[PDB]
Amino acid sequence: MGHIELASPTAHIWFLKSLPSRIGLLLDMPLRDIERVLYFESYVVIEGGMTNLERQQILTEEQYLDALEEFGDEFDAKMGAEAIQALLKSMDLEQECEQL
Amino acid sequence: VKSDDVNGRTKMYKNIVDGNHQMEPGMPESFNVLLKEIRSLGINIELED
Amino acid sequence: MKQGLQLRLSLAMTPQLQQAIRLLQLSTLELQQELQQALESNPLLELPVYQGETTQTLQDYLMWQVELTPFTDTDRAIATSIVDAVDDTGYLTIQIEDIVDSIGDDEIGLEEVEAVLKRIQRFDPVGVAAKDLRDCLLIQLSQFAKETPWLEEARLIISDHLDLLANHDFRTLMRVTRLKEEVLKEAVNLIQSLDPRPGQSIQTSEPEYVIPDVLVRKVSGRWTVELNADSIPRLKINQQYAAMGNSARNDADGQFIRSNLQEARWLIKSLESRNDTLLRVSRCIVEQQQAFFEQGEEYMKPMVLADIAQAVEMHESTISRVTTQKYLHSPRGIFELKYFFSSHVNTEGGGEASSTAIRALVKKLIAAENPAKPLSDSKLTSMLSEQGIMVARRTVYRESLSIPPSNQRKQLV
Amino acid sequence: GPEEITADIPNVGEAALSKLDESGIVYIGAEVTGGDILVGKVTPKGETQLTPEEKLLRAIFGEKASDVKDSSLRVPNGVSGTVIDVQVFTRDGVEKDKR
Amino acid sequence: KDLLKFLKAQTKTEEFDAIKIALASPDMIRSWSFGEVKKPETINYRTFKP
Amino acid sequence: VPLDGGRFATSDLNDLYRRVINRNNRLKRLLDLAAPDIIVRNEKRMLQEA
DNA sequence: AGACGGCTGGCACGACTTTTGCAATCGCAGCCCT
DNA sequence: AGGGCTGATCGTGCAAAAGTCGTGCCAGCCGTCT
Repeated sequence: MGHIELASPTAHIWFLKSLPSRIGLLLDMPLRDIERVLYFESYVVIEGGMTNLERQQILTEEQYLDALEEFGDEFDAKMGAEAIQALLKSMDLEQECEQL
Repeated sequence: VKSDDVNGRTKMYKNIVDGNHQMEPGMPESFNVLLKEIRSLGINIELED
Repeated sequence: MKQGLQLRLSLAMTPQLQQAIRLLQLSTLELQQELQQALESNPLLELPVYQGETTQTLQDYLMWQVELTPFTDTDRAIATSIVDAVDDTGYLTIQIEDIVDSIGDDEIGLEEVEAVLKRIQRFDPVGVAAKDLRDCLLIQLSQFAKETPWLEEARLIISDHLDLLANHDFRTLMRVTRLKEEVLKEAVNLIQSLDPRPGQSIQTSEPEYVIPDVLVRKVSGRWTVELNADSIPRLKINQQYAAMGNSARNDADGQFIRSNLQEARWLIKSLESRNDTLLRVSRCIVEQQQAFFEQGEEYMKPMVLADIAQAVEMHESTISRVTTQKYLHSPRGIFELKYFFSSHVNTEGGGEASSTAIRALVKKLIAAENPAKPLSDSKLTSMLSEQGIMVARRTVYRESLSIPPSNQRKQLV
Repeated sequence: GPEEITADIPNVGEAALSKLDESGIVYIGAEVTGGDILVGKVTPKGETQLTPEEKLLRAIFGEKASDVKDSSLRVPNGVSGTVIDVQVFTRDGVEKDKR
Repeated sequence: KDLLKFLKAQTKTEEFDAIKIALASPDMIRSWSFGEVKKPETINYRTFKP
Repeated sequence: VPLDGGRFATSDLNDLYRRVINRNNRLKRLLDLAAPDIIVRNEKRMLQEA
């Protein structure tokens, strides 16, 4: 089989489309919020607990820029599904599962 | 025999010519095809031993 | 008042327009397609027939034959190597020594390779792995029974008079082979009926591929060539595409997209130029024709491309390659717009133009050419003179029509 | 190259042509069994170069040079009969009309 | 190649028991596929080649 | 599976891959000679959809 | 039986073509070099 | 504090040299008739 690099990311359409969306819980994002993130509309705060916007929080572009001005690069907010890519790249089960 | 076997079809035809009466299972091509279809969609296809 | 070359006098496309018009000079279907792909910008520019029949084409037949034939691992490998490099006609492309070298085995020798090649030749069709020419003929003759008459002389002609018959040296064949006069002809015919290039018989299916770039149709007897309107490339500008380009809000990217729209409008001029030129000049060329082909190829003269360009009246005699790299299809078939141009072949008799008409006259002459030779330069030239073109032996084309000289065309009857 | 009904089938058995016409058609009232040729066109193929092997082949046998590939029609397998009647329609401007 | 084992090399099969079904990694995606595609061309009308 | 001899007339996912090949080209087009941050704004969404 | 014939084409010279081979000056003024 | 210089932008012809085609037509040769 061939391949493709796919610079514009493509999370598995099967992944999280199901009603028991595992990603929608690991990121804990709302289903409509997840739809906006895929639709590149959420602009959700990508990560970082230090910044005022929560590591997993829908961040307004104005709010994201304001938090960036406040704390350097601590404000990260992606509208596209790369937000979810981080939100799962950051969603941790390392001894967190025992706490849960 | 009555399925998609190609290399098994040739072996079986040769055996029937020779009167050997043996079929070689191997693995169906449709199996690897479905594996690819899995790899074609967003999931790797990997079979353990 | 009067005119003068010297006066206070108040242009020529440069760079951008050059590549633009080159898109017209290039073919639109593929030559322009590569550049269009190379663009990579201006985002504001937009039962089941399934059948999978696996034909063997006699290669799998040979494989089943060797597999069903009693053979050892080395014998099967040698047979497979022999079968691998086979030409379409049926003669082996490579030599037996090359087969032994590719085997890469010291035990593999010329004798084993020859035995394998004979066993393969001892399989359908006659002359398998011929390598040497006429091996199909020799195999068919050997397969032919000795009860057939003239078989001995046929084998003599095939084995060593192969050049004698190849030169059609029937007198020399009779003098050297000492075969009976006018009786060796039967042996030569028997040798001829031996399935030359029998392996080419297996190959009978080739895909059909013809691109009508201006499809004139005559099921109704006449129709607009349509310039293959659907196939004509046409980029689409979209308002939402402009919005998405604005989403590419980068100022450098914005300037790039603006200059890209500029060059794309230029290229639109190029494609419109190609299409309008090959539309108007083509309508002019088909004006000579009535109800599709009026008099076949005898409907045009040496075409002045400058004349058609001046007919376009803008790049008047400013020649190019837009109708070139474009072909108009008609009831007979596909013929180029370069073929819509023509050359002078008629020389006297009120003739100074058109090579197709003179060639068609020559073709009608070939319909009644000489039997001992293609219509002699006297015969063909006199036919052309009867046409009044007077192409002369200078056009007498015969060697160009894959016709050899006169005496070499004399052969046994 | 156009495929035309000329009954000129290279590398073919003679008995097949025994029922064909110069047009290539079969005369009305014939018998038919097996895969008997019905309408024999010859699709011309890509032209060859000087091609010394093919040059010698055209010098010895000639007239075919494998230029025409069999574009012929044949009777169906397992359907046999007797030809009742025929018809033909050619694109206007084509005046073969042999048989 | 000895032309006797390379031909024999093509035909082989494993028992392949305990067939598993699991997720994916991009490195494995690169390893499984032989190349990456970038152009929309499939087949041409000029000479009928890949 | 060509239909009339001339045109392959491929269908479905490969045909979809055709448009995806556009994106596959567009990704390469996004890779160089386009601003991926500015481009993927509307491009990446259609990319995920396709 | 050696010379005609007509084929042939090579040898040569004019006439239609025809791709290619040519991108700049404006516009202030500001920023950079002096 | 004074100079320079910069380039944002500036697209459907036609011609240059060169060839290539038209056209004939001269040298040789072998089929022939001598």
